[PDB]
Order: sequence, then C-alpha cells, then structure tokens
Amino acid sequence: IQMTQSPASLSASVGETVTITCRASGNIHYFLAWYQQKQGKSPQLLVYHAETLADGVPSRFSGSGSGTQYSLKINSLQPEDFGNYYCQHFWSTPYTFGGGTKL
Amino acid sequence: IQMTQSPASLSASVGETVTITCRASGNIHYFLAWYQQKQGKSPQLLVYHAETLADGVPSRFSGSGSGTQYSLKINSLQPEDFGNYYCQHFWSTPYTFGGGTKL
Amino acid sequence: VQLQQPGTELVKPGASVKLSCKASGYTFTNYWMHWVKQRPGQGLEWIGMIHPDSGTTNYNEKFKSKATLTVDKSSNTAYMQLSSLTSEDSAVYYCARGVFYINYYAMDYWGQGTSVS
Amino acid sequence: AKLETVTLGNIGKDGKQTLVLNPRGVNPTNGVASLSQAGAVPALEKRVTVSVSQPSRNRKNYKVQVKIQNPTACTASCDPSVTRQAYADVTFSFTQYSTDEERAFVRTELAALLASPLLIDAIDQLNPAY
Amino acid sequence: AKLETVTLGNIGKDGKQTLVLNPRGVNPTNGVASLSQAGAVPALEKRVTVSVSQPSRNRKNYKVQVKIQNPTACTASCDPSVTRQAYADVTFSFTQYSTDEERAFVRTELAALLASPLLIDAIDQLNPAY
Amino acid sequence: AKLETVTLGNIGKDGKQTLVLNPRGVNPTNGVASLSQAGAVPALEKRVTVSVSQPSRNRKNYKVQVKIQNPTACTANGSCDPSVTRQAYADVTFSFTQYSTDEERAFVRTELAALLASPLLIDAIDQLNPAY
Amino acid sequence: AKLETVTLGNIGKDGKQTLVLNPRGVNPTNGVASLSQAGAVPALEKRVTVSVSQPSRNRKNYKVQVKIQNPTACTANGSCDPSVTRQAYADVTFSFTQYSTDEERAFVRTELAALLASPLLIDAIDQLNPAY
Amino acid sequence: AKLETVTLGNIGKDGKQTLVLNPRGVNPTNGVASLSQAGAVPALEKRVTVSVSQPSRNRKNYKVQVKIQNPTACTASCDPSVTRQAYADVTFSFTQYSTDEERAFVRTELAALLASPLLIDAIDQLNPAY
Amino acid sequence: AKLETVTLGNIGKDGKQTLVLNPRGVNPTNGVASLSQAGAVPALEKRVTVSVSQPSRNRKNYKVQVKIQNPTACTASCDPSVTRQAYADVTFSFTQYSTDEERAFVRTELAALLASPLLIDAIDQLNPAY
Repeated sequence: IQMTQSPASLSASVGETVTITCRASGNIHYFLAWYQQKQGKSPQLLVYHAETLADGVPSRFSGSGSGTQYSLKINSLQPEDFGNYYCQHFWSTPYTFGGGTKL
Repeated sequence: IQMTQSPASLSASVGETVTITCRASGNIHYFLAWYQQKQGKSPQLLVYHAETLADGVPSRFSGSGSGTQYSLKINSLQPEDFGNYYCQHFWSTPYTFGGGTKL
Repeated sequence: VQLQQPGTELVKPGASVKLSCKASGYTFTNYWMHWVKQRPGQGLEWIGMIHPDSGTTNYNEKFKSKATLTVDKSSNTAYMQLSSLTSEDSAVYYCARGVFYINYYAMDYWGQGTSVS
Repeated sequence: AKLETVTLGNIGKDGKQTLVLNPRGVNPTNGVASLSQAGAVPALEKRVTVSVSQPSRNRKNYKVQVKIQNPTACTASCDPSVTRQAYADVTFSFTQYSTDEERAFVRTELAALLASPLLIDAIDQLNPAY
Repeated sequence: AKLETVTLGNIGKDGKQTLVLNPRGVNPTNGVASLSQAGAVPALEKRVTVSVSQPSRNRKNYKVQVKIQNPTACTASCDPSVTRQAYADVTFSFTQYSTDEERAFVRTELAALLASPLLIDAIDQLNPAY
Repeated sequence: AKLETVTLGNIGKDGKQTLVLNPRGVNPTNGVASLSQAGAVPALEKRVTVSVSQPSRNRKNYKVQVKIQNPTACTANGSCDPSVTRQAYADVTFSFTQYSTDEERAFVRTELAALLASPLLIDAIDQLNPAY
Repeated sequence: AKLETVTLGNIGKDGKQTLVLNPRGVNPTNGVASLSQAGAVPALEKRVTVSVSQPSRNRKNYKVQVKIQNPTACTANGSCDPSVTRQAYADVTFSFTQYSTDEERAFVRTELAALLASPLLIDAIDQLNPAY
Repeated sequence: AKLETVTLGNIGKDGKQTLVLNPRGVNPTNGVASLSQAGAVPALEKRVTVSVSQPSRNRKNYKVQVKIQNPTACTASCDPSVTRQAYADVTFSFTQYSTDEERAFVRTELAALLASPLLIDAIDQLNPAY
Repeated sequence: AKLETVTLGNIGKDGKQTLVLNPRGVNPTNGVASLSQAGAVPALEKRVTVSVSQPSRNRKNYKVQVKIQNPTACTASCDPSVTRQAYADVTFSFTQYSTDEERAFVRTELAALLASPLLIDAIDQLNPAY
C-alpha cells in the first residue's frame, strides 16, 4: 500500500481554511495518522485514526474520509500552524510514510 | 420506572389554556393518575387512567398521550384551579410519584 | 366514606410512633390501605400498602427498616410503626384507600394527615 | 412482566366480591408461573397459572396459555374437604410475524365478549344460543 | 339466549375501535353458533363461535367453548389473500351440582384478569412472567 | 448444658406471641433432650428435641439434630375429648468435622438464623410459593 | 421470590463480620436455588442452597431444605494452588402438611432462629459439649 | 447482574451507529437471559441471549455462552418478510480452579482481537488469512 | 489479510498487560492459520487460530471461526507443567448474499458487548443475569 499527498505545497497564509488530501493504493480501514513537523525537526502526532484527535490539539484540526480517500481540515488558521505535514498507514508491515506537504 | 414532570413551574394566570407533560422511563400502558393538591394539603383525584375523568371534575381537565409520554390539559382556566399537581404510575410495585408542578 | 386521623404529634428523637388510623363508611375488609409521606416542599412519596384480609405488605425497598405496617381486624383501624425517628425526616403522613377495579387504578379518599416533629 | 400480587375488584355475579392473588414462583421444569389466593390454605384455594412459549422444531409460532381452577369446600371433621372444582383455560396462538395491534385486538375482543349478554346467558346458565 | 347482532365497544389497544358481528345460524351437526363480520369474501371474515356441551356417559361434565379467528390480508396480485392467522380459544368445565354463583365468579374473574398488567404484558409484548 | 426453662419472645407472624418450654428429661437409649410447652392433655403439646453426638477420641463427624412439631386440636361430634388433626414439623441438621473451629460453627448457625428472617424465606414458607 | 443479593450482618462469634452472597441460578433438574460468596478460585467459596417442593393440587407434604458448606484452604508444599482440607456443613429441613396455616410455619421458623442464639446451642455447638 | 436496558455506542462500520436492547426475561427451563430490540413483529427483532452453565457430573466445567441473531427484511407483497439471517456464537470454558484474572484476560483478549486488521479483513471482506 | 505479528495493548482486568503474537504458518490440511505468543516455549504458550471457509455441497454459506486457548504453568522439576487451560471460540455464519454492512455490524456489536457490564459481570464472575 502506497500513500500519497495531492497538494505537496500550499500558500494560504492566515484565516482561510485549508485542506490536505491523501490517497492509498489499497483499502485501509481508517488506520491512518497525521504528523506535524515544525523547524524543530521533531514531529508531533495528530488525529491518529483519520477521525479522532490527540490530547494537545486545539480542535482546529479535524480529519475525515473513508476507504482509500482521506483528508485533513484546518479551521481558523493561526500563525503557529506552519510547517510540514506527513501521513502514514498502519494496515500492513511496511508502514510507509507519505510524500509530505509544506505550508 | 421513574416518572418526571417537565415544566415544574407555570405562571399562566387566567383564561389561557395550560398543559403539563410527563415522561416515564419505561412503557406504562395508560396506568397513570393525576392528583391535585390545594393549600388544604389533602390531594384530590383526577383522570386516573390518563384519558378518563373523575366524578367531581368539571370536564375542563382532560388528559391524553400513549406509551411513555403523557399530558394534562386545562381549557378556560378558572381562579380556583391553582396549586400543585402530581402524577404516578400503577404498572409495577413501587408506584413512584412524580416531581410535581406548581401554578 | 372518610378516614379519621389523630392529628399532629410530637416525639423526641430516637423513638417510635404509632400513626393510628380509622376507617368508616365502608367494609375495611376489601380495600388496600396506602401510606404516603409528604415532606414540606419536597413532594409526595410512597411508603407502602397493606391488605386487611391477611397482612400482605408491599414496600418501596426504601423505608424497609424505618416503617412497618400492621392492621387490626376489627375496630377498623390501621397502624404505621416508625422504628427510628432522627426527626430529620419530619413530614406529614397520609393514608389513602386504594381502589383496584378494572381500568380503574387510583388512590381516593386520602384523609387529613398527621405531622410528626 | 414482574410477578406481583394481582388484585381483582368488583367481580362475581353481584359485582361486589374481590379477590387478591399472591405469587408462588415459577416452575423450572416447564416455565409455568403460578398465582395463589392470598390467605387460605394449600389444597383449599384458588389457583392461576400463566405461561408463554417459544417457537421450536415442533411448533413455529408462539403460544400463551392461562389456566384458572378453584375448588369448593364442604365441612361435615376439623378440616374441610373439596367437593368439586371449576376449571377454565385460555390459549392464544400468534405467529412470529404478527404485530402488536393484532395481539392487543384479540385480547381486548376476548375480554369484551365475556361481558356480552350472549356469554353471560350461556355460561351462568348452561343454555346455548338459538 | 337468542342470536342477534353483537356490538363490541372500546375495543383495541387504544380503546377507541368497535366491532359488529352478525349471526350466521346454529349448525345442527355440532350445535356451534357462529357470529361473523360483514364481508363478501368468506376467507377474510372475523368469526366467533360458541357452544355448550351437555354431559353424556363418556364425559358427565358441562363444557362451554368459545373460539375466535382473525385473519389478515394483503395484496402482494390482483386481489388480497390471507397472510397469517391469529387464534384464541376458551373452555369451561362444570359439574352437575355447580351453582350459578360459581360459574359467574369464574367468568368475571377471567374477564378481569385479561385487563391486568400481567396479562397485558404477557400477550401484547410476549414477555414471559418473571 | 443442664436443661432449663426456655422462654422465647416475639414469636408469631404478627410478632407478639411468647412461648415457654419446660424440660422433659433425656432419653438414655439415644441421648435426646426434650422440651415441652406447659398445658393439659399432653397429646396437644408443642415439642422440641435436641440431639448431639457424644464426644469421642476417634469420632469423625459431629452431628447436631433439632426437631419441632406443633399439633392442632379439633373437637368433633361423638367424642368428648379433642383429637390431633394434623402436624407441622421442622428438622434442622448440622454436620461438622473433627478439625473444625468454633467460628465456623457460629457463623453457620447465625447465618441460618438470619436467613430464616429474610424476605425470601418469609415468602417461601408463609405463602408456600417457589422461588424462581 | 426472584433471587437477589443477600447481605447478612453481625455474623461471627465475635459479632462483627458480614457476608454477601450472589445468586447462582436454579438447577432445572431438581429446582435447587443457589447462592455463593464473591471471590476467586470458585473451589474455595461458601455456598447456600434452598429447595422447595413445587405447588401441586394433590401434594400431601411440603418439604423445605436448606444447606450450608464452608471450605477451608491450606497451602501445602509441592503445589502452587490452595486445596480444600475440610468442610463444615449444615442442613435444615422443614416438613408441613397441606392443611397447615401461615402462623404455624412462621412460629416454627422464628422459634428455631431464637433457639440457635440461646446459650444452650451457643454452648453445644461452639464448645461441642453434650447437654445433660 | 440485574437485567436492564443495554445501549451500545460507536457501533457499525463507520462507527456512528447505536443500538438499545430491552430485557425480555430469563427462561427458567434453560436459564437463558434474552435481550431484544424494540419492534411489534417478533420475527424482525435483533436478539442477544447469554447464559452460564454450572458444572455437573457429566461436564464438570463452567460454560458461558453468548448468541447474536440479526435478520434483514424487505418488501418484495404487502408486508416485509425475512430474507436472510446473520448469526454469531461465542462460548467460554473454565475449570473449577480458574482465577478471575485469567477469565478477564481471556475476555479482554477476545474483545481486542476483533478490532485488529486481521479480523477486520477476515470477517468484513471474507478474505482468508494468507 | 497478510499473516503478521499482532499486538494487543492495555488488556487484562487491570488494563495494563500487553500480548504480542507471532505467526506460525497455515495448516495445508484444513487451511487454519495460527498465531502464537512471542517468546515462550511450545506447549507452554498462548495460541490463536483463525479460519475462513468456502461454501460447498454440505453448507451453502460462509463460516468464520476463531479459537483462542491458553494454559497455566505450575512449577513443582526443572521445567514447568500445565495445570489447566482456558478456551474461547467464536463462529460467525454469514450467507453469500450478505453485504459488508451486516458483517461489519455483527462484528462491531460482538466487540462492544464484551465491554458491557453484563458480560463483564457474567464472565469474570461466573454468575448469570437475574
């Protein structure tokens, strides 16, 4: 199973909502997680089930989708939310990461 | 089975119609009675089958509903009809009373 | 058909009270007798019922220890013994006559009620 | 449905007698609940049995059966003896696809027929309709 | 008594329905009086049959019997057909020395039991007594 | 212990009657103590018997047995004296081993006494309806 | 009645322990109700059983039987789990007739319960000394 | 425990459905408690039955059993009928000396296995493990 | 579905124990995949078997069966010995016309029931519902 991210580059600065999509070559039954990396080079964890949310997330982040199509949604973007976003699956052994997208 | 009354307080003075609702945690097959208490602290009996009526009632009182939702209706309210209203079921052993509502 | 009650009574804490009753105008033999407690401003509560024919009581699963019910056969009298009175549960106690005809379930002819300190 | 004392008021020919029944457990052999007359002594009292049945490999439909039987005591010794007994039983038979409306209608129809003049004159007096 | 139209009021679960039954004669071969509802098709009628059986040397008891049969129809085709049946059977047994008071008591007790919460839950909701 | 008068209070389904039992001596053949209620016509008396296995060095099991019988008298025509119509019996048996301690036996006895006053038994004995 | 949790207080020769019993269902073959005390290792549990003859129109005698057993666990070398060393039993049987009334049965039950707390039985069971 | 309404949340494939089950008593003939869904027709209900079997001389083991039965209906006719069934059965076996920790471990392990990718693929998609 | 190490976290009565299972191939005789506890030694470890079946001339519907069994080791010699074993098995039974929604619903319902208080009190403690 190969994960890919469609945008790969996004320029929306402040205020407007943004979305990041994902595709999987096979069917993964919601076993997907989203990671955020700032310039500190240590990724954080988000969502982790394509619908749930982590402890420290301010709820502006939310994910959805089912089957082979998944997405990440941000409402009321704030300046600290800028960096790289990665996703991976947990359905089979390789646990392949995603392409990545930069804000 | 637990009975509850929704309004618990009503201020409609004179003329306008009033309603008092009730809810039961289980299904009671119309085994419900309505009681009226004035300042004399001796309750009277009304309706007694959620649809019927007692002997002394002037027919301005009428009840309806089925299943787990019941109500009491008053048309052309008169000044002597002011006090506390209680309801109870007769389906199982406890015969629990209602919360009560004051006019 | 009316039910006489003694009236208000005052008792010290940690004692027992009789809560007498009297039935007139109807055959005491046939009808159940209910006991209802009304704390001032707290609404009505159901204690239990007793059958004059043979002592056949029902209880709330509350007031099991506090209240016990007995009836004497003649003199048309009913009783309600309160085992322990902390006087925190001070209220007015009524005794309605239960009626159980077909499609006719209610308590009628309640009575005056007695207040216990 | 919780087993509980069942009281019947204003029954009998005159309409004044009352009867109060007390639970007597359920039979674990055949799942038959029992109700017995309050007071009285065993073998000298009125009995009611209520059972509900489940579909099985023999019957594909439900079956509710109510049986009531009560004796008459005659004293000649210290203790009474039974002279005769009167029986009565009901057996509804619904199906697994039946709705609640039909069951309620059948029950209410049976309850209402027993008060009709035809059944009153055909049970109290043992004479048929002509 | 004499067979005549039988009307039943306050029937049904909600208690607002009615039902009228028209006489259909007494069968001489078995002495079963019949009451049916108004309808052209014989298979979609609601029937009530009542009989009284005088004692013989084999049984030496009185046996009053009542039956109820309620069919339901639906159009799956051009005309409706019978989907399912709902039955109900009652029978009473009395001896030669039974007084009318006992028979009336049995009838009224059976009539009053059907309106109690126990039977309402056991028949309508098919909940066994427990 | 040596037999003494036993007065029991608050007997009866009402909860007010009392019973007074008097010693009736031990039966030498089987060592069964006996108590009876005072009254005329010894055939219409309430009886209690208590039996305990005698202490032995090689005894395996100790058995305690208690019996109760209450007869009812009905006067009938053609006889001057009353006669016993029916009997109401009771039978309590305990069985312990040689290695048991006092606390176990006391716990069993108190548990049985408390059970006999629970609503389950008050219903299953007074009204004779099975528990399900 | 329907089985429910039974909590018994003031058990024990000291007079302070409590016991809580949980329903264990009815045996269909013989209709014996069962209660047990909550705990691990179901082999080391205290058990109570209650049996009543089912109501019948032609039944002569009604029989009520109650049983109690309390096992003791001893851990021994060579075994990981505890084992039952000894048992302490009890057995109560009542026998009435079809014509008996409620007051007789209640009197018998209350009398037995009061006897079990009398000094005679407190001495004849706890100390295992015969009465003479 | 005591039978009461059982509500199940986050059920279904998407994880947003719910289900409420109402008690239907305990059958004394086999000791099988039953929980069903709300519905007039007996044949279109979702049923859950649970039992515990005390050891006997034949088996001398404890046997806890759970069953699930889900019917689906469709109107081909006037009223819906049952098209197909979906079953599910669970059973546990324990000895007289099993401690509660082992039983809890078995129950939780079985609960957690059903949410793993292996079982999700084997049951939902009917793909054999390979 | 690819055979792979399956790890279960936060299981047990306390909720802290974890269990990791390793594949052990598939049986060519009956097509039963096996999983075994990581580490440990044979005949002293936890086992899980998963199988999926195809319709045939005897059965016209699918059948998924999961069996888990695990022993308890007691040391008296150098090596431990098994004292007792706890079993558990599940067997779903769907049909060839069943959709994915129904299979997912049944699986999720079974997973959710095992966490309900009824099953918790009826498996950990071996007492039935009343």
